[PDB]
Amino acid sequence: GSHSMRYFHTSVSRPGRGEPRFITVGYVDDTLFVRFDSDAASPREEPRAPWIEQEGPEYWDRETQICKAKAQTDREDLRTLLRYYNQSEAGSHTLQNMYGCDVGPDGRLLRGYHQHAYDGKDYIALNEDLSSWTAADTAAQITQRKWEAARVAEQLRAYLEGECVEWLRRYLENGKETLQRADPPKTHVTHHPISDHEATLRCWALGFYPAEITLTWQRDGEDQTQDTELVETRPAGDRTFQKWAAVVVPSGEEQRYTCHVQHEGLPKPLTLRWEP
Amino acid sequence: RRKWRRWHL
Amino acid sequence: MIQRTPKIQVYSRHPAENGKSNFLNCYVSGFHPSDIEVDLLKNGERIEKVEHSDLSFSKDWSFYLLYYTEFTPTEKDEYACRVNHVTLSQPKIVKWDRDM
Repeated sequence: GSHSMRYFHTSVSRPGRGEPRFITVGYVDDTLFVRFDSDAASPREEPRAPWIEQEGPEYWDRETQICKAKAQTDREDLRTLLRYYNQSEAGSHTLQNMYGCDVGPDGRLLRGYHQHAYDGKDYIALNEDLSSWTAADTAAQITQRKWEAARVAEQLRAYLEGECVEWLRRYLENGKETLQRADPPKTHVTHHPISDHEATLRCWALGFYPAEITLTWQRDGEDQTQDTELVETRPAGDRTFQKWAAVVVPSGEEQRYTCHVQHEGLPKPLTLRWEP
Repeated sequence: RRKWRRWHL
Repeated sequence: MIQRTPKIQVYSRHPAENGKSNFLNCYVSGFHPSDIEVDLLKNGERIEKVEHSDLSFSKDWSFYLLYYTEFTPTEKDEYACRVNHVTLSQPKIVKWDRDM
């Protein structure tokens, strides 16, 4: 179907404890494939998936070069942001940046992304047009003016429409055995008596990939949205993910409840009941 | 593959 | 400056079967700032050499990390995850429940 590549970047200042820590990771869909940490003994872009390991020394050198330069730029940017917000040099601050691309089944750009946050809040973002900017406040407007002057959007558009898509397609082919394999969830319902009057029904989805999934409980065919406890999808640590949905049901009424499972790894959405 | 950043905030 | 308190889940990689080797996971998410301390505990004591993922973040910019270690669940042994973050007045302990 559709696929994504994302690069995430976080710099965190720590005055009195050296330079801001820089950590960046790259993903294709929900698969981590590269990482760089400025606190590593010998900081370099490192492989994190089998299919990227085949890339040659030139690849790893260029990626490492880019990471080191980004860490430097982030540190200058953090200093700039202190000025823009009239802030002290004493405090710790956070600068985040994500960029990347989505491709469709035809393999052409579906959407491009490039956005920044300072201290957990949206700062500036490249719009979906890949030509204009949304600035969150008067500080970010200064950045917008600079980036409009330097035609930054045009440079990002060229990358997002070109190399981003082209290299994403390369990775999808090289990692096809895993990146293009959907693992359906293993599913079951468990029963956990709470009292004489009520029991929890917990619907499980285990060992699935990619992370996207829908788990819903119905009572008499009515969606139990307000009454369902849904945990955040969580990593198992083996590439796969886990999730559960739970409802509290009156004892004896368990058969009025059905769990519904949707995942791209399944031909048809599943319907599950508790089986005593 | 990454984009080389050539701009500042 | 925003502050978001971590969501915490403690769970095993595989269904828990007493005496069989497994992985104990603590997934911390939805938090800001990124400075966080996470211990995995066996019967109250800190497990050594616990590994963790590289810092990443969600669409809303909040951070997530996975901390993990090999363990062998038994009937008696208690496992837990202990988390400290600037949003917490004291460290939060979440006990491992094989049913969650």
